[PDB]
Amino acid sequence: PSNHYGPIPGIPVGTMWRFRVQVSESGVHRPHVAGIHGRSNDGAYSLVLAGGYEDDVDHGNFFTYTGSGGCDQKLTNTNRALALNCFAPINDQEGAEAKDWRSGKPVRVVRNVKGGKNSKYAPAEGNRYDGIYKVVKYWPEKGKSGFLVWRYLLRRDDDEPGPWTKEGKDRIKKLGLTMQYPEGYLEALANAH
Ligand SMILES: O=C(CCCCCCC(=O)Nc1c[nH]c(=O)[nH]c1=O)NO
Repeated sequence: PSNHYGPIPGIPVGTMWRFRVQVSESGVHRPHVAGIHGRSNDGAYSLVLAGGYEDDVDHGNFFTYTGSGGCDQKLTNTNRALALNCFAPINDQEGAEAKDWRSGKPVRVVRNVKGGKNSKYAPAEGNRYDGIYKVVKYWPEKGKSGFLVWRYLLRRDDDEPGPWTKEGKDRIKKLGLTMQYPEGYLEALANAH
């Protein structure tokens, strides 16, 4: 259903879609605009990396991430959902750290092209599912705007190899994974002259 944790059965690491709407219908990331999917009384099930905040670093197996809202950010809505994934008691004043971070709730992570400029791992086209990550720690700090922002550190915890790795490339080749286009899209662009 909508609140399903973990990988979508039948959708392996390395699957690519050209548009966010295809990512929504696959179930990997259900919101078609919002960069994160979750519930404040539950966890976060998926998020997309598409640039956003320049202080975020993306290094493949680990990356930093900045929350949403709002003025100061609050540990509400999806900010709390992502925090609740961290294997630590929720703390909206100083953040928390999971000593046993692999026991936290999984997050499906897709990256989008517009994150390209401060991430060498963003795909050149469309969206790519990169596997399960886990919330290592989260903390509040003063952002570039001068207000408060909630930051997160996540790390990869997936049985399938990262798609950029040699072994992940072999799986993409062996599975036949290719850029998915909506039916008729390429045909409509070519007849438009
Ligand atoms: O870069 C990667 C992929 C390869 C890391 C896999 C094994 C290394 C590791 O297990 N080290 C750990 C250190 N400290 C912890 O607390 N827990 C750990 O599990 N990370 O996802």
